[PDB]
Amino acid sequence: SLAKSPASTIQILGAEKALFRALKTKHDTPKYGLLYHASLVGQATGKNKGK
Amino acid sequence: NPKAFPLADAALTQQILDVVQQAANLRQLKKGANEATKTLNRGISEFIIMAADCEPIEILLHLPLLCEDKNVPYVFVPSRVALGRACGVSRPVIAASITTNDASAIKTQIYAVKDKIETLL
Amino acid sequence: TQDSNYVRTLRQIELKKLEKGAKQLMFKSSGNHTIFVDSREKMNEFTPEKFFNTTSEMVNRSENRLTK
Amino acid sequence: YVLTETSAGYALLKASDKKIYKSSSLIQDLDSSDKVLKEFKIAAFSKFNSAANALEEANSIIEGKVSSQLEKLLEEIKKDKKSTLIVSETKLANAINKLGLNFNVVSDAVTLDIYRAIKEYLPELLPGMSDNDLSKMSLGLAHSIGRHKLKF
Amino acid sequence: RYVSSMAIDNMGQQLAVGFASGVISIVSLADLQIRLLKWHIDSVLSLSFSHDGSYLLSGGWEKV
Amino acid sequence: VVIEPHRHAGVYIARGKEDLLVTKNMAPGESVYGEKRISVKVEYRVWNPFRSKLAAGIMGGLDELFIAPGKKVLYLGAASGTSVSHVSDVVGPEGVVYAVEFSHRPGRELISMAKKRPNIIPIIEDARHPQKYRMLIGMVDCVFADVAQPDQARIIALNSHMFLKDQGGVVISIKANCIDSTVDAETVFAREVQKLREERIKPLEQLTLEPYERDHCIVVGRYMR
Amino acid sequence: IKTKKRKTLKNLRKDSVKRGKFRVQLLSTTQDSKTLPPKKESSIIRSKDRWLNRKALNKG
Amino acid sequence: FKVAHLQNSQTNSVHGIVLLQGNNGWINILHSTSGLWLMGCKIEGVITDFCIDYQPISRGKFRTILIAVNAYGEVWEFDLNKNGHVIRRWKDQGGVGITKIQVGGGTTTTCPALQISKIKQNRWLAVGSESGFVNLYDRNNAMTSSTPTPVAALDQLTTTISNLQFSPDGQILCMASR
Amino acid sequence: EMVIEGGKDRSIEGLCWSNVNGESLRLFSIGGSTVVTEWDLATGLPLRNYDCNSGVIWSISINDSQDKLSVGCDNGTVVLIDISGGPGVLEHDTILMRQEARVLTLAWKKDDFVIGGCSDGRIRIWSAQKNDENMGRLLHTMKVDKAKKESTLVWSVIYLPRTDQIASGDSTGSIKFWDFQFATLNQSFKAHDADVLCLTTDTDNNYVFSAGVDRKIFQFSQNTNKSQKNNRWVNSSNRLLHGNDIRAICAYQSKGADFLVSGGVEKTLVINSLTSFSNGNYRKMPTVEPYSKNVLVNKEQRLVVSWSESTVKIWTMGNYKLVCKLTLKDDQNISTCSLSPDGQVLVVGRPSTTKVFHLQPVGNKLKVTKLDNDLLLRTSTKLVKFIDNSKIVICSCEDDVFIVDQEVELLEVTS
Repeated sequence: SLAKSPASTIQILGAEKALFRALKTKHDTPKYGLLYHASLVGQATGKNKGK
Repeated sequence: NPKAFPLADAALTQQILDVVQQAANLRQLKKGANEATKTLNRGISEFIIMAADCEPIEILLHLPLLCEDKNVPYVFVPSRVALGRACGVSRPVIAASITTNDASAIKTQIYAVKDKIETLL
Repeated sequence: TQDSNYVRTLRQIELKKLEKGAKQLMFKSSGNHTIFVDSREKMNEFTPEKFFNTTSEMVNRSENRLTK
Repeated sequence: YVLTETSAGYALLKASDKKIYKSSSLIQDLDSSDKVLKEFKIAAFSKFNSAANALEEANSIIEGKVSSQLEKLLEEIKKDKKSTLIVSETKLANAINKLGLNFNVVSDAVTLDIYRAIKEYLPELLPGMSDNDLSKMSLGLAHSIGRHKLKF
Repeated sequence: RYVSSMAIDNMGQQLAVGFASGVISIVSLADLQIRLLKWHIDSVLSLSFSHDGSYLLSGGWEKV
Repeated sequence: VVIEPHRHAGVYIARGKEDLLVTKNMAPGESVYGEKRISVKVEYRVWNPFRSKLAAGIMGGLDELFIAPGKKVLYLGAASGTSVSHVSDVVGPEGVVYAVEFSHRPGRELISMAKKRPNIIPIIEDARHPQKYRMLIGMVDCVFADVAQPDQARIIALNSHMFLKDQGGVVISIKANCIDSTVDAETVFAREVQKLREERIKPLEQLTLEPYERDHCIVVGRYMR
Repeated sequence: IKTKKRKTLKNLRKDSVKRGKFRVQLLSTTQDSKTLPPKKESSIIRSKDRWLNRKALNKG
Repeated sequence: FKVAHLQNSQTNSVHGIVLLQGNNGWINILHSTSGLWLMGCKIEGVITDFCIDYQPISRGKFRTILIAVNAYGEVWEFDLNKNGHVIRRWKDQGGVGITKIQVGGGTTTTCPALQISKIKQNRWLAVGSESGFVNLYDRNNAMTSSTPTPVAALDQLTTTISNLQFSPDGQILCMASR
Repeated sequence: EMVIEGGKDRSIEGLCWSNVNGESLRLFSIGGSTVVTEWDLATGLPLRNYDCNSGVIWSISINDSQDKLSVGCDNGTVVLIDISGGPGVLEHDTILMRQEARVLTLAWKKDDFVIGGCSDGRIRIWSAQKNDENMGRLLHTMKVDKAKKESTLVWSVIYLPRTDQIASGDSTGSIKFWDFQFATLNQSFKAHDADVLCLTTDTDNNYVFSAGVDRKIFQFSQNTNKSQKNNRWVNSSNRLLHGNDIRAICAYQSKGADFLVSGGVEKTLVINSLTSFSNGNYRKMPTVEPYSKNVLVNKEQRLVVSWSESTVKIWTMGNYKLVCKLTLKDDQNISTCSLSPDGQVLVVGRPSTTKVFHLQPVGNKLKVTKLDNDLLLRTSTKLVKFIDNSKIVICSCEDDVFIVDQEVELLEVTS
C-alpha cells in the first residue's frame, strides 16, 4: 500500500494535517513530511532540503 | 521482459504511439509513472501505456495492480525511448496516462485504440 | 495551481463520500431471470410457486423471497 | 483381484478390490453407494500412512503434483507384488510407476468413477480417523505446499 | 499452329513464338516450358525482346 | 436494526436504516476487507453485490443456491478472500471451502485470510489440472466458478467430473467478453448453457445481474450422472 | 384460417414464453444435438455471399 | 524520387534508375533513359523516406542497396542489382515518427561518383525523426546486429527533421528543419 | 463411396483431414457456427461437436504432423485445439493474441508458425511454437494493396515450403508472394478480375494454382532452374473451365496420380492435371452421380416418389399429376425411402429415425396418415427394402439387419 503510492505522497507522507489545511485554504503545502529525518535531508541545507 | 503482460505488436504499437503524439499535442497526457498513478487514483485516465524497457520493471508493475481495480485499460510498448519521443519530451518516458475528455478532438482515436487494447485485455 | 488544488481536494472528498455511501445502499435488481423446464406442459403452466410461494407478497420483488 | 492407489497426504493407500480386476475395470456402475455398497466393495489392503512430517508430506505432494514414482509408490510395488497384479492409478501422467515393473495398470473413464466412490468414502471405513481429522491433515498439507510454491 | 513470328533474346534462354491465331508463347530453351501471352485478336506479325530480355515488343493487325 | 433471514441460512437481510444484505461471522471480532460490520451482541459482515459476484446472484434471486450451511464447497475463481469469506460465513464451521486459484499474486491475501479462517483451505494450482490436487480433497457438494477464461465449461466440467458428488450443485459465473465480444449476451449465454448441458449439468436457472455487472450471468445447474 | 396459419404454426412451435418478470426456456434434446451440427450463423453466411455478389463485380 | 546508379551484373553496364516513393510501401524503380519499370520494393508500413547505398565488390563491379524506412522505425535494405530482394531488416532504436533517412561518408545520391572505380561504401547512416531526434549509426559495425544501437542520438533542434545531408567527405552531418 | 448428409439450415465451409500414421482417418469440419464438428466415418454422424470457445468460425486448418488444429474466428481470434488425444477427444489449447478483424483464412508454416489472412486486408503471422518466449503473440503483419473503392479482404493464404514464402490471394484479384523471414513481399501479380477465393500448390512448389469468383484458374510457375535459383515465379498460364465460380481447389500428386480438383458455385467438379495443366486435358464430372438414389417408382398406380431435402413428392403418369407430397418439418434431414408394392405404405428413413405413412388414394389427391411404431422411431435406418407387403428389412447405421412387420446373424470381417 506504500508501494502503490506516488512519490509526491511519499514526500509529504507524515505531514497530513499541515497538507490538508494548506489545501482546504489556498495556502502553501509542506515539503518535508515524515521524510525530513532522513540523513540526506540532514546533509542538505536551505531550500535544497525541500529539493 | 517476461512479466510485462499485454505487449503490443508493431501495428498496434504504431497506432498507440500515434494517439500518444496527438494527445501530447492536445495536452491530454500525463507522462511519467507518478503522474500516471495520480490519474489512476483520481479516475481521469483513459488508458495507461507502459514501457517494457526499464531495467527494474518493478518500478512499473504496480500500476497494473490499481488498473485492474478501476478496470482501466493498460498496455505495454517495447521502448521507453520511443515512448518519450512520442510524448514529446527529451527524456525517456516509462509510463504515460492519456487523460479523459469529452470535447476532445481525438476522442474517436482514443476510443478506437482503447478498444483495440481491451481486446487483448 | 493552489485553487486548482482546492477544487481537486473538494472533488476527492465528494468522490470518497460517493463510493463509501453507495457501498452502504442496496439497489433493486433488474435481471432477466430464466428457468429451464421439461417437455411442454411445464412451460405452458404458471411455474406454480416454484420459488415464489406467495403470489402476493413474495413473488415480484426478488431481493428476498421466502419459504414459510 | 486388483489394487487402486489413493492419496490423502503423505499417507498413500493401495486399496484392493472386492471383485475381479476385469469387474473393477469393466462395469463400475453397480456401486451407486449410500454407504453399504462402497463398504462391501472396499478392502483396505495397504495403507502406507505417514504422519504430519512436513518433509514426507511435501515430498509426496511434489510427487503427486508431478509423476508418482515416489518411495511410497515403491513401497506399494513392494507390498502388492503377488502375481504382477492389476492396478488402478489416479492420474494418467503417472505412467512410469503405473507400468514400471510387474503391474498391469489401467486408468481410463471408469477408474474416475471408482475413484469418485472411494474418495466419497475415504474417511468412513478406510482409516481409523474422523472427518475433522482428515480436513485438518488436508489443510496442513495444503498450507505447506502453498507456502512452498508461493514463496512466503 | 501456323507461326508468323519468332524472336530470341541476347542469352538464348527464352524464345517468342508468335502464331497466326494471335497468341504468343515464350518457351524457355533450357527446358522447353512455355508461357502463353494472349492479347492480339488477329495475327501476330512482329516480336522483339529488349536487351535484358525482360520486355517483349509485339505488333500485329491492330495498329497497337 | 432488525435482521431478517434469507432463503439460505447464513444469509440475512439487515433491515432498518439501510435495508442491506449481510452474512454471519466465522472471523471473531474483525472485518477482513473493510466491509461494514453490524452487531445485533452478534457480529455480521455486509456482503456487497458490486464488490462480489455471488451476492449479485443472491440479490437477483437464486432459489436453490446450493451454497448452503450444511455442505462443503469448491471455489474455482476467487483470487482473494472477498467472496470466499462470505462463503465460509454461510457454510459455517461445519464444512470447508476449497478456494483454488492459479495467479499467485493475490494468492498471498488468499492464504492470509485462510490463516484466519480454518473453513477456507487454499489451492494455488490452475483449475484445468485438478489431478495436481487429487491428493488434497475430493467429493465436494457444490462447485463455484468465477474463472474468466474461455474454457469455463471444460474447466468446471473436469472439476465436477473429478470432485463433485452426484445430484450436487454447480454455480458458474459467465462473463460474455471473455468468450466472445461484439455479439450479445443472450446468444453467448445460450451457447454456454448448451455447452454445459453437453456435460451432465442439467441447467436450472440463469440470470443476468444487470445493475451490478455489465453482460454477466450466473447459471445454476444440478450435476446429473 | 388463410391469414393466420403461419401464426398458429409459429405460436405452437416456438417456446420460451414470458411469465411476468421471468421467461421459461425449453432445454433442447440430445437427439438433435447429437445427430446434427448446429445451424449456420445466417449473418456471416449472408455477409460472405453478399460480398461475392456485390454490385461492383457485374454478375449476369 | 531519387536518382541512382545500377549495374547489369552480367555485363558491366551501368544505367541510371529513378526511384519513386509510392503509396502503400512501394518504391517503383524505373530506367532513367527509357522510363521502363524495372522493379518494385514494398516495405510494410507507411513509407516515409529512403536512400541509396552502394558497395563495391571487385574491379568494376558494385552493388546497389535501397534503404527504406517505415514511419514506425523499422528499416528494410533491398539488394536491387539482382531482383529487388530484401537482404536485411532491422529496427531503429527509439524513433517513432521517422521522416528522413540518409547515408554518408561514401557516394550518396548527393555526393555522386564520377567514375565507377570511385564508388565507396557509406560509413554513416542518420535516421532523423519528427521530434527532432537524429539517431546516428556507424555502418562499419552496424550492418551485423539487426537491432543495432546508434553511436549517438542528437537532440539539439526540437521540431521535425526535414533535411539531413552528409558532407562529401562524411565528416559533417547537416540537420535542418523547415 | 459414402455420403454424410446434414439437415435444415446446415452448411459446411471448411473441412480438414487428419491421419497420424498408424491410426484411423479423422475428418473435422466447420459450419457457419461456433463449433467444430468431427465425424466418425463409420456411421455418418458427428461423433464430436467441440464448441470452440470464441466466436463464429471462419476458417480451419490442420497442423503439419496433425496434432493441433487452428480455427480462425469472427471476433479476430485464432484458437488452437489439441487433436492428439485420440480420435474423438478434442481439448482447448491456447487462444492466440487477438485482433480486431475476422481471420478469414489460415495456414501453418510447420509445427511452428501460423499465418492468417484477415478481412481488413492484412496478413498476420502468429507463432504457435510452444515453449518459446513469443508463443501465441503475433509476430508480423503485412498489408496487401487495397482496392480503391471498396474494402479489401485476404481470402486465401498458403505456405510454400520449398521456398520460404506465403502465397496470398485477396479480393482485388491480386496474388502476392511474401518472403516469410523478413515478412515482406517479393512479387505481386494482378491476375484475376475479382476475388481469389482459393489457391493451392503442388508438392515441390514448382506451381501455384489459384481461382476465384471470376471463374478462371491461374497457374504461376517456378519450374525453370533460373526461376528456382532466382526465386521468381512467372504468371505461366490461365484456363477457363468453370461456369460460375470456384470456391474450392486442391491438389494431389503421387506416382500414379497428379491432378488438381476444383469446384464452385456451379455444382460440378472439375479434374485437371497438375504438371500438365495448360497442355493436358480435363474432366468435368456430372453434377450428380446417384450412388444413393432419391427417386423410385411403383408400377401399380403408375406412380413415382422422389425426396429432396426433408420433403417427399409423389406423382402419377396418365401426362402426369402430382397426387401428394409430405413436407415433414418435424424432420430436419432426409435419407433413403421405399414404397410398399401395391403402393400402400411409404417409409422414409434417415440415420436418426424413420417413419412410416399409410397412404390411401382418394381420387385426384391422397390421404396420408402416420402409423406409430416406436421401434422404427428409435432405430437408425440406412436401407429399407420390403420383403413383403408388411415385412421390411432394415440396415442400421451401426451394422444391424432387422426384419420388422427380427435379427439376421451376420458374421464378422477380417480387419
